[PDB]
Amino acid sequence: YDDFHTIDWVREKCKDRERHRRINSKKKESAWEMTKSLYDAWSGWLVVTLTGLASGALAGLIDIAADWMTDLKEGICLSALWYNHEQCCWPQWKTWAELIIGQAEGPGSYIMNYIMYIFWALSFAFLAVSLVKVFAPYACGSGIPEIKTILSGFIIRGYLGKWTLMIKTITLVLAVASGLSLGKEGPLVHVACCCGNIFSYLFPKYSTNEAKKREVLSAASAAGVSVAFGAPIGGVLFSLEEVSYYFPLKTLWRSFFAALVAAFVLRSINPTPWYLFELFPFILLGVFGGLWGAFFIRANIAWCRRRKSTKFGKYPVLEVIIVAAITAVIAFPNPYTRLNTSELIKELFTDCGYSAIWQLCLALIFKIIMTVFTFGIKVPSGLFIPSMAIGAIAGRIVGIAVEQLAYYHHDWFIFKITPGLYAMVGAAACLGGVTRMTVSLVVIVFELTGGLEYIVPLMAAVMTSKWVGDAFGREGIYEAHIRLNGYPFLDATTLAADVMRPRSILDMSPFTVTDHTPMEIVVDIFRKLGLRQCLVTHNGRLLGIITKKDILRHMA
Amino acid sequence: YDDFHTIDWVREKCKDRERHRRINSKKKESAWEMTKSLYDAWSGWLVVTLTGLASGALAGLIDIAADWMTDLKEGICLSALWYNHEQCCWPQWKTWAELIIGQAEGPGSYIMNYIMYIFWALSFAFLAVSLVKVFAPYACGSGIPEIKTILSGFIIRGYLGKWTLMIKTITLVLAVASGLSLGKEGPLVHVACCCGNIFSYLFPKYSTNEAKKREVLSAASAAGVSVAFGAPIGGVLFSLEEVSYYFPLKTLWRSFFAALVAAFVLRSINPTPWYLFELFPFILLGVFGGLWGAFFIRANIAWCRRRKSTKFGKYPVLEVIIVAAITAVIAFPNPYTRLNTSELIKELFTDCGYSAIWQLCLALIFKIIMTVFTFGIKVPSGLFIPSMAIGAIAGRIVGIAVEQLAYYHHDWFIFKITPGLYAMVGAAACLGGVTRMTVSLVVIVFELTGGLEYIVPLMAAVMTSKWVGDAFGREGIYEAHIRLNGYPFLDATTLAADVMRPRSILDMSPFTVTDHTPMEIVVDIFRKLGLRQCLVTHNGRLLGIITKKDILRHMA
Ligand SMILES: [Cl-]
Ligand SMILES: [Cl-]
Ligand SMILES: [Cl-]
Ligand SMILES: [Cl-]
Ligand SMILES: [Cl-]
Ligand SMILES: [Cl-]
Repeated sequence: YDDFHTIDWVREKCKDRERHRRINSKKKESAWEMTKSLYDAWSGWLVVTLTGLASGALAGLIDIAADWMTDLKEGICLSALWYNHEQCCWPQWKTWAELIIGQAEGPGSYIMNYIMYIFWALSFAFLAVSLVKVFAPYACGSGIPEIKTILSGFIIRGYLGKWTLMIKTITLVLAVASGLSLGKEGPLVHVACCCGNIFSYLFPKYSTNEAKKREVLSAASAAGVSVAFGAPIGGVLFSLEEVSYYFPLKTLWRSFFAALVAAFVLRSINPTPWYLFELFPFILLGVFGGLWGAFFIRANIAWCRRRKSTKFGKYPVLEVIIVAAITAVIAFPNPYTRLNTSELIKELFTDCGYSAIWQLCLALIFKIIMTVFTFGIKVPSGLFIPSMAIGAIAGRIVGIAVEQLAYYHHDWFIFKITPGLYAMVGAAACLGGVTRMTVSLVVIVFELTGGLEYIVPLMAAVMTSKWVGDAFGREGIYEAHIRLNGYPFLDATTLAADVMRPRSILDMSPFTVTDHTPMEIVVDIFRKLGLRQCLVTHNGRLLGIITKKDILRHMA
Repeated sequence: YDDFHTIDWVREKCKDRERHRRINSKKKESAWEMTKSLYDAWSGWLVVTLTGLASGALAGLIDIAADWMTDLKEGICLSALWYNHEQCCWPQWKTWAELIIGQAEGPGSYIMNYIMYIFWALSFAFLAVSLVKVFAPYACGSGIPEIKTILSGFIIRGYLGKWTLMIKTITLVLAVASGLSLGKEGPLVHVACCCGNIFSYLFPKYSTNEAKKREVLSAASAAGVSVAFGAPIGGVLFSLEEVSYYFPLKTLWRSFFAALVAAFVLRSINPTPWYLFELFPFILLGVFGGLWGAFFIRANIAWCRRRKSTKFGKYPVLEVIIVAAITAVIAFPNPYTRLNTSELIKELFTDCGYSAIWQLCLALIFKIIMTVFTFGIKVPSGLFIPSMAIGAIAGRIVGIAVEQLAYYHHDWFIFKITPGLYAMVGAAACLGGVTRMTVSLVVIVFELTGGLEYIVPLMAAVMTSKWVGDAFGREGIYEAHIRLNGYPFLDATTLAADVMRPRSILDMSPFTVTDHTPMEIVVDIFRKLGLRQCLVTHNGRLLGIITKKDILRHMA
């Protein structure tokens, strides 16, 4: 296959079985051959394990460097120059103003801090876009859409290579620390799959074949979601639901091992009940979640579809610099948009132990705008953590509203409340209303805290979010960005006449369909079997051909 | 399709989609039609839920009645005639000897108790076999093999009906209380699937089609395993791994809801760390588990294959009576085989707070013999709980051996121990060495207690058990009993020439395969697409045919 060509799944199976026959022919001869056979099976298993280990280590390293640089934005701890703001306190911390001006508070100190924050955001974003564009342009974007296309038989050559992995890790640290409204969670699905591909080359079962490396990539997507959220079961379900549609009963256990290994290695790397009357707020958040998703999926796509039909497409670096400058300028004054979005999530998910509503509302509006304008620019811009932050801010605003309403009106028969729970519900609602996921997401949240008492709220909000978000288009953000890039991804009354062109190497087993066959049956054949091209005959006459491209063109 | 014919999966899909088209044609017209569409989707969901509820209620009711009758074997509590031995103590309890003879201990009292125990075992077993043979012969056996064949497109008409369900429930209570070395766990997979089928008839989406009820049966098998072990995730995995091989991403969430609902309703119905040096014992149990399975699968099958080639086949009732008489005669004297096997498991899994080894060894030998001779006779004989009891007795024997060895030799550098953990490990090893399951089983055990500290022992023992049991034949007990009954179950170098016969209703879309096609490709096409018969052409000539029967004969 040449680049950007979908794979003939049947031939992948045939060559796999031919290698099985070759190996098994000599397997029984000598003890070394049985050792080699066990070695091949355990080689599949070490591919899963190495993917898990590397994904965990890279997720941990990205987390550490992202935190350090995000805090470097606004100060430096003179004691040790390798601790962040919340690490050398564990006077010691001196922001840039007193480092230069010498004083703590005052108009001059504030202006100096503001300028330094803007400059550091600009410099980090500029480095991110520079490195990605110059060294590995395949490192931009969340990277899950093309992974779903790759697992669906597509070839993008350098999309999961060494250079894409290196530049995505570096520029994902830099883009997280630049303050852009993006994440390092989906990008970690892409980085986990980059590890999966890079390790598949080690062993001959997967380096030679394309079906087997698609299995390994399923496992790697599971591991990536695990490290992204720290939810091994959640990562397995995320691979199951969104990133793949081929699970031959094995690339579930292998996904689970990858996810568990990655979560454990991530952990190593570190140098109150709700009342029934709250479901109405919880469901409310769900609806908001849905709307968000819907809005986003339209708006963002429009923007991306506009970036390909105007000057922007030729100006990536200027775009990233401008977005980073606007983000930094409008983010600093507000003490909630200044914080790392992950730090804002940790702050908004926790319980306390009018200004808050105003500042949270401003944070919400700013994040909603800047994620629409951010997701897509040429930096490793994930989409889990800013969707969670938008949802969490909305949830906490609703929780504070409930607190005030109950306190001022507790005489109501309804009440006769932990805002952290509202933040969790809103985050799950807004994360499932975009990506259009139902259960994997709820499971990720359940393992994100472990409490079983929040399954009803989370399930209710996530389901409502998906139901409301589907009313504006069934396809999610990661599939609506395939239908935009026009990849040949076959989504999982007409005949074969309507979709047939024309209007030692001889493949001796071409699967044929009669012209009178329903089209839906041919689509089903391609989906279940993954055929690349099927002849269409009339009474056994070499009459026409159908290819995935033809089916897709009919779909479009 | 007539009885005992496998289904053409493609036509099932086609009729399903035709019903979708018909419904959607009128769906948008009036609000009632949209309500009907939502009603159809939620009808699939209420089928899952009703299956879960009925399975939970029947599992609870079977548990209650089985316990009461098992204790009725050996006494009666005069205060209330609806409590068991361990329920009216919660002088009150008078065994048959003091009820009739009037005295408690003495040769006469013991003989009277022994005779009463034997007589009650005989009467319960005789009722079990009588009812099954006279009213519903489809109620015998574990019932999972034919369920795996049914989910694989087979028709057995009355195998999942009202009469099979009623008689399996009644005779499963009676066969559990008769002391036969059998269970009510696998039988509960069959009873859950009987509920699934009986409820599929309620709604028109599933009553009309065969693919859709196969999905419902997947969900029902999940619910049945849930009630059997009280492990909803374990039940979902058991359906995933053993009872089905079609999971279109939906009959996972539906399986999970069925399993959760059934476990919860079952709950409603109720009127120490291990040291590293123990893995060597744990793995040892695993090996034993494996061997057991292997032995059993051969031995039992031989017996079953002998029951079909001798007088036995014409004498079911005499066989059940004789087996029950021998079981009762040899079980009473020993205080461990006298107890309900579930009670023996609850006792062998718990910690204390030379006679024991001898009596546990006698229990083990007796159970190993009587389950080989029992599984198969015409009573609802499950195979989970006696395999677990054999494994638990072996595990506890090993745990006691470890206790004695360490106590008498603690000076050994190895030690410088909870037998309940050994019982758990042995039960899991012996249950996975028979059924050849790896992860579903470990997950069931993990949820059977909830402790995470026992995942390494259980995983090690179960994996070793499967590896050792596969060395004597890959097929498990529930598939080796399909290859005995010869059902057309397509298990998930030659051409189509080698396996082709001869050596408004016109189906207009027959899927041809060229004579030069590899056989493996045709088998794969049948498996992934579930075709019933495929033409085979030479240069588009109506040359020969292949049917599932032909492929199966080829393997046979
Ligand atoms: Cl992307
Ligand atoms: Cl993210
Ligand atoms: Cl993402
Ligand atoms: Cl059976
Ligand atoms: Cl059982
Ligand atoms: Cl069973």
